[PDB]
Amino acid sequence: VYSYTEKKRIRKDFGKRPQVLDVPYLLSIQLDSFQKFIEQDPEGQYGLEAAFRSVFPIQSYSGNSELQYVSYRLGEPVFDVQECQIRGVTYSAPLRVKLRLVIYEREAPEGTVKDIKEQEVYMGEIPLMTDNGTFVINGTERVIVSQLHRSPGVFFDSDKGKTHSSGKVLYNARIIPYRGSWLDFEFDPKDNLFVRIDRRRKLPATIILRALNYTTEQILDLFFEKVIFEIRDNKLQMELVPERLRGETASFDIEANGKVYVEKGRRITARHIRQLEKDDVKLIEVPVEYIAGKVVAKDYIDESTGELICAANMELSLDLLAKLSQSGHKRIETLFTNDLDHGPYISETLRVDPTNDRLSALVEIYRMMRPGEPPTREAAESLFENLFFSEDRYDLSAVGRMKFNRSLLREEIEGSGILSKDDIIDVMKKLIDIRNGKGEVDDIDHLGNRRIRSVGEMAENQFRVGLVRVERAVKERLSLGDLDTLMPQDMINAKPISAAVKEFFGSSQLSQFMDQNNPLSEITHKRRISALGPGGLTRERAGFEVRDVHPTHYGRVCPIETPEGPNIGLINSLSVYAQTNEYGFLETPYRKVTDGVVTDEIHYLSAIEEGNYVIAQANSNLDEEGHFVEDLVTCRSKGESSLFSRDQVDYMDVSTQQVVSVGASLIPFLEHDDANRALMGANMQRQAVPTLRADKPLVGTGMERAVAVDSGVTAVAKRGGVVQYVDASRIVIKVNEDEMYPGEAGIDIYNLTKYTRSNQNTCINQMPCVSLGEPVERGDVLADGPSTDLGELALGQNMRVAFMPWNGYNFEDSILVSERVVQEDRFTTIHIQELACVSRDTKLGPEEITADIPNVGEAALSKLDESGIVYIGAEVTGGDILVGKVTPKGESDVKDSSLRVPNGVSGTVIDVQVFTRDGVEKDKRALEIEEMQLKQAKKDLSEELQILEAGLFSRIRAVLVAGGVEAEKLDKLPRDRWLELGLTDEEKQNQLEQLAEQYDELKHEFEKKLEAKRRKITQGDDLAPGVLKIVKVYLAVKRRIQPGDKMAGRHGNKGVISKINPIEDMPYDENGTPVDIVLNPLGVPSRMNIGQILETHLGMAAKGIGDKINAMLKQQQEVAKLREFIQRAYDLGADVRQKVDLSTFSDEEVMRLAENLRKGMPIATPVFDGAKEAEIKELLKLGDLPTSGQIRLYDGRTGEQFERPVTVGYMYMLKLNHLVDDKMHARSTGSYSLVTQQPLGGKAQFGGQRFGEMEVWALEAYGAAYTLQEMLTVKSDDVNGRTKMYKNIVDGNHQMEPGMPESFNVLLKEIRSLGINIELED
Amino acid sequence: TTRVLTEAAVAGKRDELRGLKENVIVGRLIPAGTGYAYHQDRMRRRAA
Amino acid sequence: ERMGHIELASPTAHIWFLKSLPSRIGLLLDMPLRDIERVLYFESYVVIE
Amino acid sequence: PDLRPLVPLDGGRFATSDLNDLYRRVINRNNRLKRLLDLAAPDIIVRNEKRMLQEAVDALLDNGRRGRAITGSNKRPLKSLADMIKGKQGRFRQNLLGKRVDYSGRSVITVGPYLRLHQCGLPKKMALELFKPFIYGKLELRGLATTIKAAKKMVEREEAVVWDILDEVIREHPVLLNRAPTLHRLGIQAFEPVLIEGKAIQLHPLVCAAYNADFDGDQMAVHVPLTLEAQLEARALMMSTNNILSPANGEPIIVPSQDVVLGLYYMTRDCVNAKGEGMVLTGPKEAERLYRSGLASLHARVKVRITEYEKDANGELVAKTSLKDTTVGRAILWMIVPKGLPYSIVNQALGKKAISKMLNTCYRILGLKPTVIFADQIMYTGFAYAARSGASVGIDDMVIPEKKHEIISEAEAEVAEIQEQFQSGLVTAGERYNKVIDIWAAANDRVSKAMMDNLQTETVINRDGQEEKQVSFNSIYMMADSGARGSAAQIRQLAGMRGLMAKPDGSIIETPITANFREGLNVLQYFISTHGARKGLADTA
DNA sequence: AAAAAAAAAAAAAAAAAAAAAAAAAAA
DNA sequence: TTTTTTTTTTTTTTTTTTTTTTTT
Repeated sequence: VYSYTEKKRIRKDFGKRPQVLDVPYLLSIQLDSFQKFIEQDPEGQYGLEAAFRSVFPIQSYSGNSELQYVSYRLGEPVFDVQECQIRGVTYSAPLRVKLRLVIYEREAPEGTVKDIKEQEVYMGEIPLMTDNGTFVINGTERVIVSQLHRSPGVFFDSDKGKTHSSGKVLYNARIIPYRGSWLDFEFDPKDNLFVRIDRRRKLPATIILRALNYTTEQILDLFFEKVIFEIRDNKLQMELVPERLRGETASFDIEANGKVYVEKGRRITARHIRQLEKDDVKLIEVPVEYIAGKVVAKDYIDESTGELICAANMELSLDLLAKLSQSGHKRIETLFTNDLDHGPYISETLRVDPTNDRLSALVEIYRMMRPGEPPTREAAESLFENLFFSEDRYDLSAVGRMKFNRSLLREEIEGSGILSKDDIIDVMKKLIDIRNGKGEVDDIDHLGNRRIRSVGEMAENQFRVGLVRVERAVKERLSLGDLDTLMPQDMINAKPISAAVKEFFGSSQLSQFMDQNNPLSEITHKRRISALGPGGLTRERAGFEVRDVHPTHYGRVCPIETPEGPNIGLINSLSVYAQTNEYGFLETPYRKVTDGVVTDEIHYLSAIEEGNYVIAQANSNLDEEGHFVEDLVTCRSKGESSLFSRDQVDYMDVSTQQVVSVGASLIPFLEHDDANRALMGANMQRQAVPTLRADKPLVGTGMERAVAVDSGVTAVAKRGGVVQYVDASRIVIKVNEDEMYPGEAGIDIYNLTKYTRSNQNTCINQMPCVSLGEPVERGDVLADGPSTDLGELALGQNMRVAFMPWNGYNFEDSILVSERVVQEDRFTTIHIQELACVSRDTKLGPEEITADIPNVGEAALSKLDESGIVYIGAEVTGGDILVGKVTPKGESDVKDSSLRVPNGVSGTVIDVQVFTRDGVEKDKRALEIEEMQLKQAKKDLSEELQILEAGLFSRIRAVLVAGGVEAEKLDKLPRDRWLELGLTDEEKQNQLEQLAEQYDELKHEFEKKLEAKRRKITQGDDLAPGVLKIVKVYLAVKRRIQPGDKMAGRHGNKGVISKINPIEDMPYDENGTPVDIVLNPLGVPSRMNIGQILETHLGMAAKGIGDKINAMLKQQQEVAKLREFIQRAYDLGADVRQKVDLSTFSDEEVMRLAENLRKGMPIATPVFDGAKEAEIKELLKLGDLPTSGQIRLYDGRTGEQFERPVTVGYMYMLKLNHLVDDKMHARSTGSYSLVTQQPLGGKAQFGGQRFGEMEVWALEAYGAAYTLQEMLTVKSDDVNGRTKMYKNIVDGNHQMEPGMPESFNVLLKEIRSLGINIELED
Repeated sequence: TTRVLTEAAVAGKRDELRGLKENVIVGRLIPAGTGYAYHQDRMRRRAA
Repeated sequence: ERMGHIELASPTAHIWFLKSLPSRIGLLLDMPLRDIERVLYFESYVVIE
Repeated sequence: PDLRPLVPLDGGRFATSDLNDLYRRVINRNNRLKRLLDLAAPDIIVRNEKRMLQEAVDALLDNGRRGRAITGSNKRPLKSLADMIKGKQGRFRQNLLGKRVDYSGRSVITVGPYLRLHQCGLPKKMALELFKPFIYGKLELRGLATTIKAAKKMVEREEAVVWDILDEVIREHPVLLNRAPTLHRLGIQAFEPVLIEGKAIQLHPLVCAAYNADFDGDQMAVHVPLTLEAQLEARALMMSTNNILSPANGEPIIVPSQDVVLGLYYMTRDCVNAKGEGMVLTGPKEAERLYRSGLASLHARVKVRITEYEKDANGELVAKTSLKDTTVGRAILWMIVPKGLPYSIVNQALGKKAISKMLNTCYRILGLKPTVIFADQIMYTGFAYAARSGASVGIDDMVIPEKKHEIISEAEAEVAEIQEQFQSGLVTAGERYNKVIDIWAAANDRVSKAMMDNLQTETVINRDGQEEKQVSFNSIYMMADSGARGSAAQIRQLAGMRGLMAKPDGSIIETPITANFREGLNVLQYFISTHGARKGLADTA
C-alpha cells in the first residue's frame, strides 16, 4: 500500500537491492544536539544542567555566605519564528533560574544556616532552534555547522624521519584535554626524553617527574629493571636471568654449575638461551669489567663514615668498585640498559637534567611558563597545581578520559577529569615502549580520533564561559557585600552570559548564513562537517594528511563531496546513514551476520570497532534466507579489501548508498561517473536557483522525497484528514475524528509563505498541491515548496539534450539553448532584493520621510504616495525615488537624502515594511501596513472561532431537542438566546449552563488573543540607539535566460549558454520535435563523466513511455488498456523491487496517475544499485524509440540529414546562480577613493577592475610602455591628469599629462611619518 | 620591507630609478618598451 | 600634505632601528641586544663616560 | 589628517583608522609624562610613565613587534604605519605596483565563432559605459549637445542617435582583454570590439589556447587604451593577430584545439567504400559541388586535378597541375590552404599534430597575414564540417573487449596460485606482492591491447570482394585518435579495466579495480577510486 | 551627561634564513 | 685555564588571482 501523495505519481524504481534501513531523519545531528543542549536532565551530564552543576554552588571568600543552584526553566518566547524573521529580532527564549542564597553563622564550619532565600532570576536569552534546525539571530536564518576537531586524549605521533639529515624518527606523545594546557613528550636526535608544556620551550622530561615528588632512585625503579650483582668474596658474581642475554655477544665464558654453556666471542643464540632456561641457572660468574660502565641504581652511604660513596644514576668504574668493595657492600643494583629492548633514555635525560630537587624543578617550570618575574616557593607550587591537576583550569572532558584509558590499555572507561601521576607515568612508559619497538603510532586521521561537536556542545561551552564570568562577578560582590538580606537578583548580571551566547550564535567561523537557495542546499548545509573554526586546524595550518580520504571514511563521511578549491577536504560533508555516537564519534550502521544468516538487526559501529570485525559489501547476493549465495565474498577488514570466506564474514552494509553524502546521492548513474566530475556535480548541484515552475527529475535516484520532506521547506500535514479549504495563501485540514484529542475540536491551519526573500536573494514560495476536498494522511506533502514538485525535489528542468558539435557555438563547454527553452519560460527565476532607508535623529534635527523633496520634478514623485514611500506594485526602474527622505542642512535649508533604486535593478515593489521606534510618529504607509496586518489577524481569529462556536451551538440545539423539545420554536429565535432556557431535574440539567459558560470562556479567549495581537502589531519596535525609523522595500526582478547564464547538469558538466537560437535553426528529428539543447560531446570522453550519456538514454526512454501514455490518453480509449500499458511499464526489468500491481489502484486513481505521468514517467536509479545497461534497452524498446539510443537528427538550417546518427535524450539541467547580469559591469568615471585616489570596489560601488601586480608584467613583457604608463598614472592615480584627459577626449584630443601618481605621494608621506627622511633629488 | 627600508635609511642609500620596477612605482615611462628611446634621450640630454 | 610634530617630554628609541634582527643599535655599540632592551625597560643602569 | 580620515558614515556614525587611536594614546601618555615631571612625582611613577610612552610609540611606529600587539575595542591587532607599508595589502603591492583602473569592465564569456581572429565581442551596454567620454566628445563635436550636462542626460536616457556615434568610435579602437590568472604575456591581448546585444564578452575560440580560458564561467576583463600612443601600441604589439608565436618556445599558440580539429579529422579521411568512390573530378570546386548535392559522400577515394604552387624561384611562384589521388573531403579542404603550401600537407588523416604542423608550415613559408587568414578559414570549415558530421557519443561507442573476462579469469587464477604458494612459505610477503602487482599490470595491458584492437580497426566493409579492414569510425576512437579532447589513457577507463589505484600513502593496492565506467563500479571500487581524485584536486589547489 | 583602555590567555604547520647561545677541541 | 669553530636553538619572514563599566 502506497501513500496518497505517492499514489499521485509513483516513481518507477530499478533498485535490485532490498532496503533494510530507511534513510533516517536527514537532520538528526542538529536537532538531537540542540535537544541535548536544552533538556531537564534528572542526572545532569549534558545540557544546561551540566554547566550549572559544574559552576554552582557558589561560595564566598570565607564570608559565611553561599549561593546554590536549584533548577532552571525556559519561558515561552515573546516572539515566534515568522514575526522574529519579519521584525528582525532573535528568536530566543529567556533562561530563568531559581537560585537559593543562604547565610551561615560563626563557629559553624558545617553548621546549620541562619537565613535562606530563594528567587527566580532571569539571566540571558538563548536563540532557540527552529523546527528545521536553523537559528534566527537578526531577521535571518543562521546555522552552526558541526565541527570535527582532534579528539581529546593521548596521541603517539611520529615525525616519520623528517626534519633531520639522518632520517631518524623522533616519536612524540601528546596529551590534548578538552579544556586546558596540553602536554607533550618528544625525543631528539640524541635520544633524550624532552617535554614542552603548552608547546612552549623544551625541557628534559625528568623535570616533571621531579616536580611530582619523585627522586632519581624512584625514577630508575619506575622506568628500569634492576640487575643484581653479588660479591662472593671475589670474582663479582651476578644473578642471571636468561632472557636478558638476548642481543648480546659473550665477551667471556658464560658458565655455571661447572658447565660451559657459552664461550668467549660466540654470540648468544636463542638456542643458548633455551639451554640456559632448561639448565635452571640463576647465579653466574662474570668479570669485573662488566661493571666498568654500568650505572648504579640507588644511593650508597658508607656505614663507617656515613658518607655518600656513590649516588644514583652514576656509571660505575673500577676505582669506584674498589672503593665500595672494602666499604662492606655485597649487593649492587644496576640498570638493564640494552640498545634494542631497554634503552637508557631516562638515564641520559637525567644526566642532561640540571635540576636536583622538587623545588628546583618547580622554579624552573615557573621561569619557563612565567619568565622574567622572580619565582617564589608558593607561586611555582600553585601554578603547577593549577596547570594539570586542577578541576577549575584543566579537564580532560571524558571523551578524553575514555580515549586516554583505551589507548593505554586500561580496564576502566571513566574517572577523574584531571590527570594524575599514574597517568603521566603510563604515558611516558608507552612512549618509551614505542621508541623501543613495541607499539605503533596512532595516525591523526583515523576517524576514531576526531569527534563531532554540534550546536549543542559549542553552545554549552560558551554558556559555561559566560557562567564562569558571572561566577567571578558574584564572587567579587559577595565577600564584598554583607548578608544585607540582598535578594539574589542584584548579585547576578545578565549582561556577560547573554553577551557571550549571542556573540557565539551571531559571530563565529561556524555560525554562518544558511545557503537557502534550495531544499538540497539547506539539507546539505545543516548536515555539514567543518574542520575549521575555534579549537580546530586553520586553512593555512593544514598539510595533506587531513585533506585526504582515510579508509575509515567509508560509511561515515562522504568521499566525493567536498568544496573544491583552497579548502578541500577540510569541509567534509556527512554521509547519508551516519550518526553521532554518545561520545561524538561517527558511527555508521551495519547488519549483524550470525553463523551463516544475515539477521535484519542493525548494529552501529564506531570508527574504532570497524577495524576489528570483518565487513562485507552492500552488493553481495543472498538467497531468501540471509545465506550468501557465493561461498566467497569481498570484505574490508582492517582498512584493506580482500576476498573472504562465507562464514568468516561478520557484518555487511545496510544499503548501497551509505558511502556517499546526501548531496551526491541525488546524481543518477553515479557509479558510472568519474570521481572528479562526481565531485563537480555534487558541488554544483546545491546552487540551482529555484526556477519559476520546478518540474521534475525525469531520471532521479529514488532518494528525492526524503530531501524535500525532511527539509523544512516542503511543509507536511501534521495530522491526517480531509481538505476543507484550499487557497494559495493558506490550507485548512479537518483532522480525522480518530486523530483528534477529546478536549479540542482541532482543525489545522497551515499558513503558507508567498514570495519572501531568501538569504541568497532567490524567492522561496509555497503553493498548494492538494485540491479542495481531497484526503490527506499523516506526514504527506500538502504545499510544494521552492524547487519541489508533488513532494519530489526538482532543482531544475528536464530538457531534450542532443550531443553534437553545432557550428562551433558549443566549442569548449558552451551550451546552445533553443529559444523554445525561454519562450516556454521554464528557466525564468524570481530574484527578490531588499533595499533599506534609515531615518535617524541628527544633532541638527530629526530626519523626515515627507513626500515633498526639494528640487525634484513631479514625475519622480508620481510613484510615491502621500507619505512619500513608493506604492506596492509600482514598476520601478533604475534611479527612481523609493523613499523620500530629507535631512537638515547647514548654511532650501534642507538636503534631499531619499533612497533611490540602484542603477541596473528593475523590478516590482512587492512589499514594504516600516519599523518605528517605541514612542515615534508613524507615517501614512506605516498606518496602512499596520491596518493590513491588524485586519488579517482579526479575520484569522474570527475564522478560527467560527467552527468551534458552531459546534457548541449545534450541541446545544441537540440537547434542546430532548427535555424541552422545540422542533420549530427554537430555530426562529437568534442563537444568542439558545443558552438561557430551563431544563428538567435530570443529569442534563447542569448541561446548558455548562455549555453557556464554556461559550463565554471561548469568547474570552478570542478577545484576549485579539488584544494581544493588536498590541504586538501596534507597538513601536525596538531599534538601534539614535535611529528614528526604518523603511524597507522588496524589489522582485524576474531574470530570464541569456548568453552568460551558467547552466550545468548533475554529473559536474557545466557551461555558459552561448546563444539563444531561433526555433527553426535547431536540429530536429523526422517527427518535427526540435532538440531544446545542443551540448558539446567532446567533453565526455576526456572528462570521463560517462554517467550523463546513460542518464540521457534513460531520459529518452522515460519520455518515450510518457509520450506513449500521452497518445493513448489523447483519444478517450479506455482505462483497461491504460492499466495494461502502465503495468507492463512498471513490471519491466528483472528482480526490481516495489511490486506496484494496479489492481488495488482505483480506476480514478489510475486516471490521475496517467494525468501526472503524461509529461514523462519518472525513473528512479539508486546510486550504487543502479539500472543495468540491459534494462535501459528494454525500457527504450517498450516504447518505439531505437534501442541503441541514438536517433537521426536533421540539421535545422541546411535541411539535409546529419550523417552518423546522434544521441538525444531528456537530461535534467539546473540553472546555477552565477547569472551574467550579476557579473557584467563597467566603469568610466565612477567616484574615487579618499586615502589613495583610486577607483572603488567592484559592481555595486561602480568600481573598475584590478590592474594588479600580475597584470603589469603582462605589459612589461611586451614593448608596452605608454599603455602601462597610463594604466598606472592617469587612469587611476594622478589627481589632475585624469580630468585633463577627460577634457581632452571630450575636446577630441588624444594625449595625456602624466604627472606623478598620488599614491606615490601617499607612500612618501607615510614613510616620512616614520623616523626615515625620504625626498626626490633632481 | 622593514629590513630593506631600515638598511637603506642607515646606509643613506640612493636609488636612481633605472629598473623596470622603480619607474613603474613612480609612474614614469618604462625603460623597456616604447619608452626605451625616451629614457635614452633622458640620458643624452643629461650631462650635455 | 601638511604635517605636524609631537614634542616628546623624553627621548624614545626607534623600534625599526632597535628590533630589526641585525639591530642597528645592537651592533653599533657592540652591546648585546638583551642588555639594551634591559636598559630601555629601566631595569638596570649603564655607565655613561 | 586626510591620510587617516574621520569621515562620518551615513547616519552620524564615524569611520576612523587605527593611526588615530595610536596617536591619541601617544599624546595622552606624553601629556601624563609632562604632568608627572611638572609635579616632581617619585622615581617609580615617572619611570613607569616613560616606559609606557616608549611602548606607545613602539606601537605607533611598528605594532606587534616588541611585546604583544595592543588591540582596540574590537580585540584585533590594530594596523600601524608599518602594516600600512609592508604586507600584501600594503601600498607597494596594492596601490603602487598595481591599482584599480578606470575605463574598464568585466563579464562572463562565450564562444562566438563567427568572429575573425582579431576582434572580440563587446556587449552594447558595457561598451556604452566604457567609451562614454568618447561619446561625449564626438557628440559635442557634432553639435548635438549644447553642453556636457545635456550630452550626459542624452546618453543616460540612451537616445537612438548615440548608437551611430558609438559605432563610429568603436571602428578602430582596440580593447585589451585580460583573464584573471595572467601567468604569461599572452594573457593580455588587444582585440577590436564588435558591438553585440546581450551581456557576454564574445571571444574568438582559438585564442582560448593562449589564455587557457574555458567557457565554464571563467570571467574576463576589458580595458580601454585611451591615448594615441596606447592605441597604436595595442594595434602594433598586443593585437591577437600579432601573437601567433609563443614567447617560451618557437611553436605556434594558435593550434586548432578540440572541435575544429575533430571536424577536420572527420572531413580529411577515407572510407574504403562510400558513395561515389573512384570517379575523376575537375578540381576542388567540382568536389565541393558533388558533396553538397549528396551525389558523393564526404570521404570517398577519387582522383582530382589540383594545381599546387611553389616559391622555389627567386621569390616567384610557379604552379604545377597534376591528377592526385585523394578523397572528396581533402579536395574540399584544399580550397582553404593558401597558394604556397604543397598538397601533401592535406593528404593525410589530419589529426592535431598534422594540422598544427600545417599551420606552422604556412607561417614559415608565407609569413603572418596569410597564416592568420588560413587559421580563420581552418576554424570556420572545421566547425562547419564537425557540425555536418554530427559526431555524437552513445553507450554503444564503448565496445568492451570480448576477451576481457577471460583475461580477468587468468589473472584471478594466477593470484590464487601465488596466494597458495605463499601459504606454502615458498614466497615472502614482499615478493608475492611484487608478483601480484606484476600479473595485474600484465593483465591490464593485455585487456587494453584487446580493447584497442577491437576499437580502432574493428570496422570491416566490402568493395567488390569478401571484406576488408579499415580504421574504425567509432566516435570515441575518432575523438581519441585525432587528439581532439581525448587520449589512449583517458580511454581504457571506459571500455577496458581502469587499472590500479593508489592509497593515501602513495602505495599501490594489491587488488586493482576491474570494472570500467561502461559497466559501473560497485561501492568498494569507487571508494578506492577517490583517493586519486582528492589527491589530484589538493595537489592542484 | 561627555569621554576611555585591563585583563587570565593559550595555541597551532611547513619551510627556510639569520642571529644568538652553547658545546667541542684544543694549546 | 682562555679562544675559535661548529653545532644547536630560538626567532622572524613567506604561504596565488579575481569576485562596558568607570573618570571628567
